[PDB]
Amino acid sequence: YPRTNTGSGTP
Amino acid sequence: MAKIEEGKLVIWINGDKGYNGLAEVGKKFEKDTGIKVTVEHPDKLEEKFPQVAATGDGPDIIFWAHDRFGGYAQSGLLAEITPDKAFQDKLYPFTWDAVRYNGKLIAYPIAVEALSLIYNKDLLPNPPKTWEEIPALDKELKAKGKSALMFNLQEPYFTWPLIAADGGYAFKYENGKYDIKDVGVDNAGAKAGLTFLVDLIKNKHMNADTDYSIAEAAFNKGETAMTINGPWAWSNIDTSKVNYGVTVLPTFKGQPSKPFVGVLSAGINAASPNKELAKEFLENYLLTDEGLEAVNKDKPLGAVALKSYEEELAKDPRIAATMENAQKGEIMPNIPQMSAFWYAVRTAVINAASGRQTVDEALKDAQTNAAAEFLYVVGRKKMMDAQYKCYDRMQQLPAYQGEGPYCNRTWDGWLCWDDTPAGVLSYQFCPDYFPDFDPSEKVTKYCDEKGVWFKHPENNRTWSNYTMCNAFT
Ligand SMILES: OC[C@H]1O[C@H](O[C@H]2[C@H](O)[C@@H](O)[C@@H](O)O[C@@H]2CO)[C@H](O)[C@@H](O)[C@@H]1O
Ligand SMILES: *[C@@H]1O[C@H](CO)[C@@H](O)[C@H](O)[C@H]1NC(C)=O
Ligand SMILES: *[C@@H]1O[C@H](CO)[C@@H](O)[C@H](O)[C@H]1NC(C)=O
Ligand SMILES: *[C@@H]1O[C@H](CO)[C@@H](O)[C@H](O)[C@H]1NC(C)=O
Repeated sequence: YPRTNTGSGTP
Repeated sequence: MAKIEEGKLVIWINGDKGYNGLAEVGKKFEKDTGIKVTVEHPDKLEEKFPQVAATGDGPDIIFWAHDRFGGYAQSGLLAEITPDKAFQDKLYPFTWDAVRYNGKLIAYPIAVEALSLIYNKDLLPNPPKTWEEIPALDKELKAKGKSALMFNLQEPYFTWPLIAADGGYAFKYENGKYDIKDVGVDNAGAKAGLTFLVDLIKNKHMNADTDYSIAEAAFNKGETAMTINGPWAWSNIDTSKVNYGVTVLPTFKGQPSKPFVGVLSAGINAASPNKELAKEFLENYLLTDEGLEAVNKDKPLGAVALKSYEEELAKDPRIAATMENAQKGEIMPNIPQMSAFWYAVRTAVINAASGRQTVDEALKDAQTNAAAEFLYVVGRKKMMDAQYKCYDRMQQLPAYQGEGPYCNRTWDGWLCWDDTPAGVLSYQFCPDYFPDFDPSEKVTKYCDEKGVWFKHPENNRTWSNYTMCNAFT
């Protein structure tokens, strides 16, 4: 389980 | 050196093999032809070869097990070898099969390698038939100043028999071709094998640091009752005068250990200008009774590919064991994907042995890595299929009919959004690209009072809020 990022720099 | 020297042979072979034996054959070659053969044994030659092969420090001939040669072929680093039918009949058909890649021979086989269980007959007259019965044994032996079993944990060649025993595999072999979409590194059985090994370490029966030369020293100095190793090792043991046996590997969950079987082979560098000299060395000097004896005398090859010389060696009980262990196991694939598989499994065992990761964690990374080719296509295609629906529906829906400002329809990289009116907070279900995203949860995208999509305050980039997608776990 690597954690998906949702911050600025994602969509 | 800008180029490889024309008119000599430079040969590369691993440091555990009979390199001085090989140099003897090289000395005979120089006696007959007048051209010097230099034998070398660099560290990690299997990793160095692609980087240096055409460079000018590159060898004319490279010795390694057959599994690395498919990747070498794909990169165009190897000459196609051209033995005639008469020479081919001198070696066993199955060995030629290990060195075939996309229909072509890419190396000359030398010997069939498989790990066996080695034991000290003085300490242990009766070796264990089964892995499960080992900890019991180590408890007795510690009381007497000994360890039951020490072998290389750092390399996954040595730990793979256990992992494969209860159902672990590299790539599924169906239709006579290996399927790289299906990888057996994270299945029930593999987990079980590796767990047993980690438990041996938790219960002090082995030490995670144990590597090739520590384990050799321990066995050969009679500090440990057993070791796991291949025929190359037998020389140094003889020297020590530990009284020893070579036998079948221990069963795990009532199924035998399945080593990956290597065919030690010799390739010719595509950039060598000495290719015919190389062919002449390998065919007329090395692969002979004379030649293989020089090498086997220095450090044993195991079971050779040359039928003539295997008939001298077949009476030896250490060979019979070697073949028995081979038969229980599997011949390695040679596909390019093997380099990735070994990296995966190496990394997993070290992390788990070391305490860095649980077994299930360590292995899920191995599955991701071993099957990187396939998972990039799927992940990539999920997304592309969504892009194209977005584009179709962006072309299809009629113009905004609204007298005010509005933010217009857009593909944000992960989801499609429609023309949206000013000051409206738009929403839809999370995508399922990633394992941590719940598609029952929702994503927001806010259109500002001036008809412009929301920008992140960290960098003014147009941004939809996927925070709810993976926020609860
Ligand atoms: O451990 C991964 C390693 O396994 C095999 O290499 C063996 C080789 O076959 C043997 O000849 C012996 O010397 O030891 C090596 C392991 O230390 C694969 O052939 C190799 O590509 C892979 O990296
Ligand atoms: C929508 O907005 C983009 C970005 O501001 C703009 O380039 C484009 O002309 C607008 N019109 C349509 C129909 O996409
Ligand atoms: C974002 O844009 C506005 C307008 O150009 C500006 O006031 C603000 O400093 C910018 N923020 C960042 C993070 O650069
Ligand atoms: C995204 O939504 C979350 C949860 O509703 C909220 O806490 C957060 O402020 C939003 N992100 C930004 C940067 O507006």
